[PDB]
Amino acid sequence: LKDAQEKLELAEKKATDAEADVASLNRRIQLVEEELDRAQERLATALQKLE
Amino acid sequence: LKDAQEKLELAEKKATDAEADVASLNRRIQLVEEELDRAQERLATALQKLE
Repeated sequence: LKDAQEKLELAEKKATDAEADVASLNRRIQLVEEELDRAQERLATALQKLE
Repeated sequence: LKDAQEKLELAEKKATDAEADVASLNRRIQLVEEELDRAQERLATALQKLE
């Protein structure tokens, strides 16, 4: 049980770290997605101006 | 020991799944950043042609 508890602590710390990484990376994903959406809207407007 | 090992198993599974999610989100970040860069380049070229 002692070794199992120590491994539990290590695993939960690592999982929490990876969950924070998930939160940060998903925030980056959404922000870059919004920037890409703005870029493609600008591209559509540019093609309209070309026409 | 049964409870301790069950907790170990659940924590390890959660940490492994979180690591996989982190890797997937990071590769998603790089993919979306590449797409964003291409969109920005297209925007610049289109604006120049428009002018």
